[PDB]
Amino acid sequence: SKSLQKPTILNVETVARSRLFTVESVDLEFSNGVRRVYERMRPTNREAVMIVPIVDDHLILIREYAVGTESYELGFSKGLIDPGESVYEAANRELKEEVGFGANDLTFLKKLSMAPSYFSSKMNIVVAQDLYPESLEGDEPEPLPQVRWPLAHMMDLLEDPDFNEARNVSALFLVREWLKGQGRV
Amino acid sequence: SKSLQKPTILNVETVARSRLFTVESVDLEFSNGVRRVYERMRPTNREAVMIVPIVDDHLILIREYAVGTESYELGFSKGLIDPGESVYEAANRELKEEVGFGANDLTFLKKLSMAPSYFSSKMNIVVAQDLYPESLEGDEPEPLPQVRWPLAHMMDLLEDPDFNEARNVSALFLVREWLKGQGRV
Repeated sequence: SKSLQKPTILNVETVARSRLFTVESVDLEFSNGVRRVYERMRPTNREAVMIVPIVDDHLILIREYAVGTESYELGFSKGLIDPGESVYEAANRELKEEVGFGANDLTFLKKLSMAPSYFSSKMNIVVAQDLYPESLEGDEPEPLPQVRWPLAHMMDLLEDPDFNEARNVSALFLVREWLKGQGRV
Repeated sequence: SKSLQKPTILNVETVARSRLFTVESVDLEFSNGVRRVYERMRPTNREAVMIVPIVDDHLILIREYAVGTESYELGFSKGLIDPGESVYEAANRELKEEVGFGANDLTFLKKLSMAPSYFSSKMNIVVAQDLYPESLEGDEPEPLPQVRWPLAHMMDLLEDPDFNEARNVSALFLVREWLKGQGRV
């Protein structure tokens, strides 16, 4: 039983590079002397933002095609934070490009890591309230159908496999704890 | 006024392959005739399993090195389901290899996807109870320190950045809901 000593990095090499993906090979030497080679996604400081808009006791969810699984996913609007932007700025911009609304009340609820064994990306969860119409051109290939989901039946979302993705589910439970906080359940 | 119509896959092509990563380029034609090229991880039907062992009103968490972030994450044991194994079989085996316990009571709580845009893999969350000592040989380079976390304070885990990752957080909330169900909160 001793302190958690990080393995030491002996070498890093780019093993594969696609247009959007760049995978590195990492040579490690753990504290017990074992040596091993890991493969990961080249670390980035680029963070993500996820917006959870609430309007008349309803959740504004969107339908978006996902090529990974080749199907339509039902969930919260997600986007990248631009260099220089704050979580609030980015959340308001992305809401505007995908949903067509801006929010006067944006609260930053949590920052989640995403599969740290291979990634180093961060996900910021923002709740959007007091909405107003305003559009920005996003780069979407097709329109994103919106779905209004009652807050009183939020939990029913867990019965829809199109929604059951770790980010959405984490956000749904985090938003509900927050709503519990001020009894808007 | 029209139903969703999935894009047609024009062409799939391996664009990059490392020793654990195979990226594909996908040519897509959306319903509106818009054509686009997306990149993704080669789809697999290989599923994952995540075990949440509970012993004396305590959660058995583990500390594991993540090369993506170069740090030790605090969380639940995760592993692959080998071809042929059921969720129960895989959960019991992986618990034995990583923590040294098998379990008489395994419950399959929920299945989730992780960023379906690029990945297809799904994760099965399994709660393990009624443990018995039994150790199997895994592929870990260093032993995984165990942490007993009181169920009376599970929600305190959200205060630890080492644990705040979408899979862990989802698991935490779903297990607490399951616990709520029978009042062992």
